[PDB]
Amino acid sequence: GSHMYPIATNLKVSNNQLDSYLPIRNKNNNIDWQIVTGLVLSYAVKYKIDTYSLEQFREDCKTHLQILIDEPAFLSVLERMYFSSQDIFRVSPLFLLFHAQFDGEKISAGSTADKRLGTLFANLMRDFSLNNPLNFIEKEMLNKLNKKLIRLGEGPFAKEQPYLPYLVTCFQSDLAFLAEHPQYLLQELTNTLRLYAFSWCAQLALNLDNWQDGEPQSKSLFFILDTEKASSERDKIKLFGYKWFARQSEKLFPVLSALEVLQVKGEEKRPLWQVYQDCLGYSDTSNRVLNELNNYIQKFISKEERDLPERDRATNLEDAFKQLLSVAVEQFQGKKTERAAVNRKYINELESQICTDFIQVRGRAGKVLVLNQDRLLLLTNLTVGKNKKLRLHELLRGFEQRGFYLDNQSTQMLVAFYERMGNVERMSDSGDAVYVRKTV
Ligand code: NA
Repeated sequence: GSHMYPIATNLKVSNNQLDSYLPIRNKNNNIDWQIVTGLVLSYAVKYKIDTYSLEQFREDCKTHLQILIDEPAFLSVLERMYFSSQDIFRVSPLFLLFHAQFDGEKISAGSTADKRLGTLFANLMRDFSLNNPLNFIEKEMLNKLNKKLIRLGEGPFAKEQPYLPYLVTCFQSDLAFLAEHPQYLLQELTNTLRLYAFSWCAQLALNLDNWQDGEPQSKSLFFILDTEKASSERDKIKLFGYKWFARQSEKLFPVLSALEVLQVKGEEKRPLWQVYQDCLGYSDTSNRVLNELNNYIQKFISKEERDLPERDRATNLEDAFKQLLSVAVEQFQGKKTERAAVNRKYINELESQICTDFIQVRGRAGKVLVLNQDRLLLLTNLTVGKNKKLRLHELLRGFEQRGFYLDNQSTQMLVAFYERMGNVERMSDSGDAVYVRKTV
């Protein structure tokens, strides 16, 4: 197939590190979600604002308008019309750019976690653009704003080939839908990002082991509505819920840091399933790749290095990768070790900063994955989207595409929730299907 050598030309047995894909590290995960939101919009429209506050824009806008008019009554009214900043934001979500202040090419106030999340979403937005999301006063305000907007250029984020292409499609549809509804964009863009950040990390964890199968698809992760007791014995929740997520989450840092070893310098990063595929299609008569991996693995498990059980070299590429991923995990076994502590911090950070209110306690049943009512409404609106109406099964398939699965019982409770919310065709007529519409 190819003749591009598929992995790093020099494979160092080094300290575990990742520079890609996961948006959290073992510490320093203080996230400014409004900055992240500003960064996302900036990358969507290819503009930024440089060291210039919304406070100052507001003042400059008043001033700008009284240069054009200067009627004492008029000033007093615009003062009142735009005293509340929500009324500036409502004119255009371009105003969210003020949250992501740049200083030259640098993100002025972001933590490095903000930049990491910015990077996740920029790689869900490859080859994606928003057309800028109006009465006569508002148009003058956007005219003043356009004078402040600086072109983004390539921007500050790293390029990473999409690990989960199915979330890309969904994310881009959802951003496009929000852009058509600017008032709803303001209410929900940020929550949409928290939702995607979680689902992306969960779906990643659940697809790590599927590196043999090429391009991944949505994996069954089951959530209850936060309103449910979860007292009866539900198989899907037990087998494919929190405990499945938690088991697979334990491999994020191990597997992704190993993948980091293979990544070719001076090239866009790519996911493990792409790297494997590239290794299979590379025609090397001399088995260069297989030999390099075996050398690395054998050096990895050596006593001077990680000190792991001896094993015969891999005779093929499939078995070489499995070996790489075993040892990648094996080094974190034994609760006592220092590396097992690092992996634990990864889990706690993930659960604290990314999984907020996706997890709850349910008595003796321990932790449980939940969808709270806000997220449920957000999903409903995103999924119905540009449609007037979806059949219930159509809706659930949308939810599933985005990483959210529901058993039959949760689906009953969902429909009941929609009756109260008044966005379902259910008991009030006799129809061919259950139809769900947007609440917005
Ligand atoms: Na009915």
